Amino acid sequence: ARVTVQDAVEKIGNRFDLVLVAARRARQMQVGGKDPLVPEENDKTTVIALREIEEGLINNQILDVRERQEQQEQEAAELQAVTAIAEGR
Amino acid sequence: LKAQTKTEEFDAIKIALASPDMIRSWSFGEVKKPETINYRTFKPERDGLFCARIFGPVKDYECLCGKYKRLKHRGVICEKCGVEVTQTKVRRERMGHIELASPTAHIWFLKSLPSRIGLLLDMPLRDIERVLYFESYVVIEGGMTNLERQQILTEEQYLDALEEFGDEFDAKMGAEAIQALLKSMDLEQECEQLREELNETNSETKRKKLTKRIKLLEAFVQSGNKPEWMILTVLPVLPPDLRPLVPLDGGRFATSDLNDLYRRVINRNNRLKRLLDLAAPDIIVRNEKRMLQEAVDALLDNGRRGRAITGSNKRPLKSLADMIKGKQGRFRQNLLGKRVDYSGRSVITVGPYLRLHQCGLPKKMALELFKPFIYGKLELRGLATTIKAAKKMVEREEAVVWDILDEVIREHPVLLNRAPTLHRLGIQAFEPVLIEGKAIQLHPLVCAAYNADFDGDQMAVHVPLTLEAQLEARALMMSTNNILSPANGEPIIVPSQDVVLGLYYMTRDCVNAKGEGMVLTGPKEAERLYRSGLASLHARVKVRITEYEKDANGELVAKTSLKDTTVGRAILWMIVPKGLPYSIVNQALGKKAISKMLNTCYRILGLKPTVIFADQIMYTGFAYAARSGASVGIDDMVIPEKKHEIISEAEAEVAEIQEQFQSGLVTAGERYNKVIDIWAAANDRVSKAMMDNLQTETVINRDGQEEKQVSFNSIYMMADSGARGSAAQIRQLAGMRGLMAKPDGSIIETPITANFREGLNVLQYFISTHGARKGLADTALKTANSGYLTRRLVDVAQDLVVTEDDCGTHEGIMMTPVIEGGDVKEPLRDRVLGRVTAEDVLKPGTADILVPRNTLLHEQWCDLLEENSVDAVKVRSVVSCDTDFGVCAHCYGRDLARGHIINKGEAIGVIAAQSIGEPGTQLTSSIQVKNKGSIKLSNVKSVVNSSGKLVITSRNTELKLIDEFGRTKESYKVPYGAVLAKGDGEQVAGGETVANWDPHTMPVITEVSGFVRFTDMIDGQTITRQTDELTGLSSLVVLDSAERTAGGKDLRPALKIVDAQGNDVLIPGTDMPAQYFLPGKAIVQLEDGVQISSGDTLARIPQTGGLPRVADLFEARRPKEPAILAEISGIVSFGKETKGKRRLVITPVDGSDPYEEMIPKWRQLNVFEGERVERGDVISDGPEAPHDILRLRGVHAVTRYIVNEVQDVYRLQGVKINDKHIEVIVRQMLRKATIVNAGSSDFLEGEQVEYSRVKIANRELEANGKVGATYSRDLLGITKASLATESFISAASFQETTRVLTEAAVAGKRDELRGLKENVIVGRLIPAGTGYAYHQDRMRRRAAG
Amino acid sequence: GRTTDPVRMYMREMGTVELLTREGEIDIAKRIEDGINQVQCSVAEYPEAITYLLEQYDRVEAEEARLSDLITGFVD
Amino acid sequence: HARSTGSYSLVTQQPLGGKAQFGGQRFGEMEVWALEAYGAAYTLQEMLTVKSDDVNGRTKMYKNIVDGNHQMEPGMPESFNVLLKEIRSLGINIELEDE
Amino acid sequence: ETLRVDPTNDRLSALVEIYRMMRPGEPPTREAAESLFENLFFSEDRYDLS
Amino acid sequence: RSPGVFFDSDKGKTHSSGKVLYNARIIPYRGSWLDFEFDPKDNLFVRID
Amino acid sequence: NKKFWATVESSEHSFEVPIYAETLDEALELAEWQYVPAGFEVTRVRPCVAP
Ligand SMILES: [Mg+2]
Ligand SMILES: [Zn+2]
Ligand SMILES: [Zn+2]
Repeated sequence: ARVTVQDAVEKIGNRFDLVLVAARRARQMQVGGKDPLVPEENDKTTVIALREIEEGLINNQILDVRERQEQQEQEAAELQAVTAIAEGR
Repeated sequence: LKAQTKTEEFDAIKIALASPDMIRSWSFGEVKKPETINYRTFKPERDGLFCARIFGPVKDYECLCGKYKRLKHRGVICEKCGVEVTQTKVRRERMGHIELASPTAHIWFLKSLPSRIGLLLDMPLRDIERVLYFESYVVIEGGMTNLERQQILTEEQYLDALEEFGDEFDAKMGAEAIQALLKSMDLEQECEQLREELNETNSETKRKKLTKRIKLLEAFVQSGNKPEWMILTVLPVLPPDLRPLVPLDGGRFATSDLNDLYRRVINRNNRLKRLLDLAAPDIIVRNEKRMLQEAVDALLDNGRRGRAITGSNKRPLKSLADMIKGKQGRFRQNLLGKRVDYSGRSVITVGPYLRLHQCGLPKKMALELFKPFIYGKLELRGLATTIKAAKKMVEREEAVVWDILDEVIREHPVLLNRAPTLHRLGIQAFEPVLIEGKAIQLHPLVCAAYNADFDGDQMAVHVPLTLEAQLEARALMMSTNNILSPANGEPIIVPSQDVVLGLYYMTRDCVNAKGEGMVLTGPKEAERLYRSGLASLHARVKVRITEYEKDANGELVAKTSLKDTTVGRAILWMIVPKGLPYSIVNQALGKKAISKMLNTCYRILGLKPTVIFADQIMYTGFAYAARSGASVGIDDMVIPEKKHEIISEAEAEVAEIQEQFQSGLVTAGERYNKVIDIWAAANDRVSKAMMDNLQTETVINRDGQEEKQVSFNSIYMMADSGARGSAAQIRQLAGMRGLMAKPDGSIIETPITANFREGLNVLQYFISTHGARKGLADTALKTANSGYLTRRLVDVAQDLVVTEDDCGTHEGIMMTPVIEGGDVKEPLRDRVLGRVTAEDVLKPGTADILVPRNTLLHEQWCDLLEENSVDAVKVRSVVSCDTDFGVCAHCYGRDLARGHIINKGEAIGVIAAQSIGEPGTQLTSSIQVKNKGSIKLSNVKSVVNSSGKLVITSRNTELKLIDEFGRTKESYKVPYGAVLAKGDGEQVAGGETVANWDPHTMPVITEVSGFVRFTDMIDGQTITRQTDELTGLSSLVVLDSAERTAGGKDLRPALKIVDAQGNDVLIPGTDMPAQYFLPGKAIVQLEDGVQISSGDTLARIPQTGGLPRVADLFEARRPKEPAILAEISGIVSFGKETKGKRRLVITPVDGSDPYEEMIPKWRQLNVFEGERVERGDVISDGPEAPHDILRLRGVHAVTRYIVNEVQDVYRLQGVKINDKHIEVIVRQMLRKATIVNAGSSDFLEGEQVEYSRVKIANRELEANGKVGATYSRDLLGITKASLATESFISAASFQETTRVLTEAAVAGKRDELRGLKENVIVGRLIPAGTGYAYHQDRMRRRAAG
Repeated sequence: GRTTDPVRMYMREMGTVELLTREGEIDIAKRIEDGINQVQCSVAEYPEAITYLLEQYDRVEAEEARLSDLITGFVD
Repeated sequence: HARSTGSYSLVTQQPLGGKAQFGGQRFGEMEVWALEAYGAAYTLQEMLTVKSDDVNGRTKMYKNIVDGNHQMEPGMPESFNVLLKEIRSLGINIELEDE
Repeated sequence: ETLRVDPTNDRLSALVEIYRMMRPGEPPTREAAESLFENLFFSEDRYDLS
Repeated sequence: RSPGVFFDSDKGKTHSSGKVLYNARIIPYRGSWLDFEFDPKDNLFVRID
Repeated sequence: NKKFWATVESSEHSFEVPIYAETLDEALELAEWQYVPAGFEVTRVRPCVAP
């Protein structure tokens, strides 16, 4: 149970962006996209995301870089498939 | 890319007038019959108010007759009875129409205050209604004949006119007429003509009313509305499911009144069509048309007409207007309230075992609340086959589901709320702890914010469904994250009653007890000594302690010493973490100091240490309070021994004054005042007695015979600590209680000579009753008043939210201590604290910048400022902020439940209003220096008199006490003509008299010396001859011009200063001589020829509060007897006398065109007819109107007036509200301004200072080099300022719904949201907080690539 | 003046007409007779008016329509 | 008292107790102002949309709730929609624009 | 001074101005203005102080 | 309020003048109310109900 | 043709109202002739400064 989000508000400021980003991550987990960055103490995706913020390994910048990388991770596999669609000519 | 076709996200609702074709659009069929259902088979009769063919199938995916019942056949229209088979939900959607025989006026555009149909054609309503009822004809397109266009005629007149002109002259009557008018009207041509007209004749009463109309015309044009549409051709019918016929038990039905209305309209319409086909006589077709108009009106809005009643029911049927407007004041379903799933409530209990971050949640409750989640987890792990089976599991409550629930409860917070929600703390988030029983356990420390007594108050619970709601609750609404009142930096988590009594009983010390005098190493064994019973909790014992200080940069120091403290304090220290010095627990620890402990802990150690600290403080508080065995007995309340004596002596006083009045020595009222005075005096005596006999009276011994200290009496410990009770209440317990006033409000001279511990007899109780019921009524009502105030406040602010990070303006207000009269009523520190600087502050010696530019002033910086002598600081405020349509972060401040600078996007208006409104429930001869210091005379002109003293010749004069530190201590106002023993730059001692004057007199004192001459003073006219009877020294009394005889009324009397030669001694340093005229009623002192000196009198002239105060302030209400201020700087004279209102002519020394006003001189004047006065000077006395301050003095002047006054209301009651919030209310309050000079926008208009400023600042560069315009800032009351909102959907909430809807409709307004209320209505993410990002990105994508 | 309620509007608007004198009833009814029967004579002077009646009665005896639709009674 | 998902009202779709299963607690204007002040946007949205007035929102929520996915697909509250129809029933044309 | 503000003259005129008060806008009649005023405070049926 | 005649004052707030007023009201157990009232010009006025 | 503010008093409070005239005395008389029949005691008439 994360009692105070203070240490989390420290890393990423504004405290609203905190809730937004940490939500984004918490769903990056709960929807099964990925797995935690730190031991899950039985903490739910909410608190897991928060802890991830405290450790400074998760924020808007980091998440965006990760995701934008994953877009190419998929473009690589699809490189052959979508290119074979040239029939549009 | 292609724009779009069909449903997607949406923004920007538009509203406008409807067209017959546009109406025929939403209509999927015309209802031709009043019938509803078949009366036997309840199926809908086709082509009726309820129809499947036009609207929708009765049951889902099933055609009426039943040819296609299968979910397969969907987009198929049935052959038999065309009904396409689709969800019955579309019966809530599809609309229909009715084709009206004769045209009909839309009542919303007829009887609205700005009658729209009327002012569009500039036709009076009385006339248009006369035309509609067929009372008279009306011309249209008169052509060149005999007659105007809008002109009206009568029967014989229309006839005669027709006989004279067959064609080329046209006239109609009825609705068709008005339609013809509106249709024929040419907007553009009328515009041209209006322009030429505006230009030809120049008049104020002409061109103003002209331009005002041309504006409305062209606006109506640009709107897209065609005037014809004001007249109804086609009438749309509301979907059936929105006015259902639905069944009921007992076979009975129920239906909306709209069905009765629609039925009437349809029936009458049909009857009209028939009567047309039957070629009925005129009288009949007219009567019918009239009736139809009446019906259509009753349908749209009932009550602008004869108020139709529903079938076999007296109550008037609810029309469509009422369907919109709703009721219970002003809300439509999205404000007043809404029912919400996943929620509950129950009575609340204590739960001292709780941690501040949690609450006991009843087992059954948590089961029912999380039921959906429980299902999910249950069949997620596989304990349940299917969802059905899971339901059956928890329905049975199988033993496993408890643990399954303990899973979902862990990190999932819940929201708790109480009935009177005032400030955001009224709803907080906690962590659920499963508890047996039906009661909710609430952490005691939070009991303060909720204002929840345990007397049976109930608390509602809500479940944060979506993930975002969970994180929102845990990072914002989380209880542990708000420890600080958003109104003021002070902690709201402060220990309440039991706990503070405990810590009090510990930190207390007695004289001689166990272990007294001994010595022990650590508190660790100091606890052992007490627990063993070998040492008493309170005794003075020197003991070693290791206290830490974080003084090293980011680093905790350590030390130790033998401290003189008590066993109790020593034990208490075990809780206090780290950096806090031991000096914090060495005191008596009252409810005040115990708070400052927590505060300092927060501002030093951070959040977490403060939280855990607080939890601990609560636990130890309750524990030791219990161990203390504090109780309340009947003997614990001690009545003074001297009481009866005091009572008897005062009782002798009353009989003395009684004998006096008996002998007529004193008048009835004089006597009454005397008796009440002496009785009140007695009350004070007994009170100040009982408090003494209660307070220190405990007398004890240590090693000697007698040494006396503070009392250990229970009720006293309670009142002293701040646990509960106060000296004022205890006063009612022990000493006699008050005097009571009869309902009239006059105080009775027979007080209550008995107290609660004694018996109150019949009388005393009865007399107390009135005050009691008065009290209950008063508070119960002031609750509602507080609510209303808060509402007006949130309406005026709302959409105001932090937008820009830093606006970057050097503008701000100057923050100084309040210095009220004798001593400081509020320090400089609390004022500047938590705010930012406008610019670099300097030490008394300069070249040194203490605090640079703009930096948040936090505890350290405030301390640094306190180190030096700084007496004031320029602070950036929301009111001075350059940011348009919002407030920049740097300007606002820090304050919040956190100590950091304000976050970008938090809504400041809301919190401001809530903060101002929460405390709202609780509400209702010569100057002698106090401290030691120096003298400062601010804004004064004086002269040295013949006595060697100093006399003041100026009206506005201040006296400041400047101590050896250079900062200000005291401030006073010194009346004109006052003698001083000191002067500017001198030194005084404590209690040395500086200023001296006569309050009953307004001296004429001269600034020079010479002989007194009489110029234009004649007896019988200007002066009256009278001699003193008590002495025999005579003076010629001046006669006022409201009295004087024929010739001498026009002549002003004067005492002119001359010299020995017979010349004229002038005013020092000027071309102007010295002549000081005399006023009315002013009795002269010295006669003609007598010699005088400086500082000598030429003559002598004779002579609310509470919550509604706050309301009257924020509303900018002009008081009853406002003091009038000089309009323009200059020397002012009198004349013309006219009609009881004396003229005042201000003569400018600089310029000319001296301005004259008519002031009712029955009021006493503060000015001098022979003296110059700066602009905004007192020409009289009494409360001053805010409008005046703004107009004359300045924007910052009035912005200071408001805040200072309302703060003067709250601070008198012990309420802490940071100036910030009030300053935001002010910023909104003055938002609009009026233009003076032209060059871009309209002349006399009311446009926003923000809109203006953005426009002129846009025009100061580019555009025209500068074509920019001048304005004047305006002061509008909060209720008036709330009236202006760009969003109409917002306006439909609080304002009158009808009007707003119409007024916006004609102009074709486009509501873009962008605000809070307007968004809440449509159920979209709030354009603030967590959603400010969303609305930002959306706003940016909008109106761009 | 108009008290706005249509009841009084109609009530007064109708009260402007005088009661029919017992002679006037017969006079007006007479005018009616003159008019109607005039349009009837106007019908009878139309050839196609007669021809149509014939062409329809042909369909009546042909069982292509009933008499009740083409007439009710003769003068009788 | 407590409730998760109960019966609703026919006229306006809103939580209402049929079985003496108590309809949801009332969320008033002040109770809204609290969430405003806090700046909890989604809490508010779901409060007046998916948990109450949204006829699709409620069920589309419940499904995600059991599926272990905490989210909301809010849509438009039936109150405002009803108001749209009520206003447009008059001679007033009120449309939603853009995209 | 009350008389100087009085629009009426005789009993009939007063009864009319009264009937056009209690039931304004409909044409006043003698039997009407009489019946009304008599039926208000003087009627054993429609009135009583007990 | 028991049926009968009632003599009230209604001073202060009315008209802001301070000349006050005096009103009488005859309230029966049943039927219309008979009101008599003054005004600033000391003109005696009457109203039913 | 000019404009002057006219302060009118009352029971619970007082308030200012625009009065259009030419002469200050004409403004006074128009203010009387307007408000006096209503019973609003006329305090002061100030010419609008218009800088
Ligand atoms: Mg209570
Ligand atoms: Zn069918
Ligand atoms: Zn700013």
